[PDB]
Amino acid sequence: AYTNSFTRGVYYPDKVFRSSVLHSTQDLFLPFFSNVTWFHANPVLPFNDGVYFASTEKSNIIRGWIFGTTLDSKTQSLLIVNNATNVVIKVCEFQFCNDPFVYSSANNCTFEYVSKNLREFVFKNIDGYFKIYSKHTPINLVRDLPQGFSALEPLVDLPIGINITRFQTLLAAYYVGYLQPRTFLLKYNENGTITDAVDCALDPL
Amino acid sequence: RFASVYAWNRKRISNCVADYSVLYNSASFSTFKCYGVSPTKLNDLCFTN
Amino acid sequence: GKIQDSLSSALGKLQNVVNQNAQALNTLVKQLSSNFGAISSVLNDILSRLDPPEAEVQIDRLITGRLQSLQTYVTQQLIRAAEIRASANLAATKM
Amino acid sequence: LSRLDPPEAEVQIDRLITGRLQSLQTYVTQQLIRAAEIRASANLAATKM
Amino acid sequence: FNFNGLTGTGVLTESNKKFLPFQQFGRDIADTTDAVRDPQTLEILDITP
Ligand SMILES: *[C@@H]1O[C@H](CO)[C@@H](O[C@@H]2O[C@H](CO)[C@@H](O)[C@H](O)[C@H]2NC(C)=O)[C@H](O)[C@H]1NC(C)=O
Ligand SMILES: *[C@@H]1O[C@H](CO)[C@@H](O)[C@H](O)[C@H]1NC(C)=O
Ligand SMILES: *[C@@H]1O[C@H](CO)[C@@H](O)[C@H](O)[C@H]1NC(C)=O
Ligand SMILES: *[C@@H]1O[C@H](CO)[C@@H](O)[C@H](O)[C@H]1NC(C)=O
Ligand SMILES: *[C@@H]1O[C@H](CO)[C@@H](O)[C@H](O)[C@H]1NC(C)=O
Ligand SMILES: *[C@@H]1O[C@H](CO)[C@@H](O)[C@H](O)[C@H]1NC(C)=O
Repeated sequence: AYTNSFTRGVYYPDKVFRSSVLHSTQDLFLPFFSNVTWFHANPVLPFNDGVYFASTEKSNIIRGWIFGTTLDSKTQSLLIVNNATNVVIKVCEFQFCNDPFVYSSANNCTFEYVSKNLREFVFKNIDGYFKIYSKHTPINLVRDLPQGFSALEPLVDLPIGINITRFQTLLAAYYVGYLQPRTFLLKYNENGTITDAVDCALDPL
Repeated sequence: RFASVYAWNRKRISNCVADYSVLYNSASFSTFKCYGVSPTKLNDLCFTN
Repeated sequence: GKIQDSLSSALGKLQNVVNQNAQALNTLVKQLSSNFGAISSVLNDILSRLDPPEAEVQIDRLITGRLQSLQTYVTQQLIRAAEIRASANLAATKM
Repeated sequence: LSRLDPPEAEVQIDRLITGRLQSLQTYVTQQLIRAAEIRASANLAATKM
Repeated sequence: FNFNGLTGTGVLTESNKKFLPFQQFGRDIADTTDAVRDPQTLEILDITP
């Protein structure tokens, strides 16, 4: 299946506070009214330039992603997991099950870390930095993509250096958009939050 | 063990406190040439990356 | 009684002269963040990663640009004031 | 551009840019001064009509 | 003043602008720094000129 985003996948381009100021930016965004894949419950996808990723449930079936170029040994990859305990970021050379849902190798680790609902994420990878924005909104549905505006706040920053060309998902309904270089007009509140936006390449208006 | 020149290494520095005056006056380096900045003003700048 | 309704419910000629002046003053400040062909837009960045013989050449590129922009601002104000002057001269004759 | 390499050509292209931008500013400033003279004439015509 | 890289001059004053937990500093239109966050105590301060 395929579905239509309406106004989704807006993130704060960076720090620096700000108030009522229709500020104009050029960056990698998810264009308005886009063609987002639909998945039910999964396969190896591409990355190619960032990723939007929403998901819906009350239980927790979506238990992180896995990234990289080959998703195996002979080259390095990232692994982001969450058991019923808490998040586990990790960067080794792995041996991944072709249908993984545990691994089979954890060699040469170069980075470790340990510790209904709508959960959006924006993943991007620039200059050896793997940035992750996120937002958790409560739906009043169970598992369908709603409509509305909600800007995504930066979460993490990892100075890895890793190359990425592919990614997957991990399970115990989700969508995948892609990001392109667009120009947007963001409306800032007086507290400094983005309340509305304009995609400046959707038509003459 | 350093890496070869055709596939060179690239280490990225993170949040730290760097002291370049102990590098500029080590008297063991055969060549210390800075290009985008004078060397004596190295200790006072905050390089984003 | 109808003037009062039609206004209470038209002053575009007064709004336009306010808008033009603000649009010019904003363009003047927004030019303080262009390089004009230099390494940055900040003098505390050319005076921190360049020795004095090399920072002169980069400071002059900023000086030339900023002088150009200030003088453009001052010419367009003379031309806009000569037009406000004729309007006020007509208002004085109508009074 | 096809007889020099970038570092060398950017220097000449900036001189060309500076001259060509000065010419356009001269043109626009004189059109502004010449249009205010045409407006004072059309205002006299409206009063005569 | 110098706030971990931000070099400037002015009067510093206690703020009341809720810098979202992730905003390093403020910024007014026409792009001039007008608020900062103190790294040690993490409070927002306006920078009047
Ligand atoms: C940076 O260190 C200072 C102390 O060196 C921290 O100041 C403490 O702040 C707490 C408030 O939660 C006070 O209860 C302590 O008494 C303070 N300590 C001192 C010695 O004054 C400061 O909080 C640290 N920065 C951050 C961001 O936590
Ligand atoms: C998305 O693209 C596919 C490609 O064939 C197309 O079949 C589908 O109709 C498109 N969806 C929308 C909503 O345009
Ligand atoms: C959760 O998974 C991580 C992955 O290595 C593991 O370290 C941790 O021990 C797990 N939680 C528990 C309670 O074992
Ligand atoms: C990575 O692991 C392989 C196999 O364990 C090993 O041969 C290689 O030396 C490791 N990489 C480094 C940099 O040591
Ligand atoms: C990523 O892959 C490309 C393949 O074109 C390679 O040239 C590049 O060096 C790789 N990245 C790094 C950091 O080595
Ligand atoms: C946030 O914004 C709302 C409406 O814009 C305002 O009423 C409130 O005072 C602001 N600050 C808060 C909630 O701390």
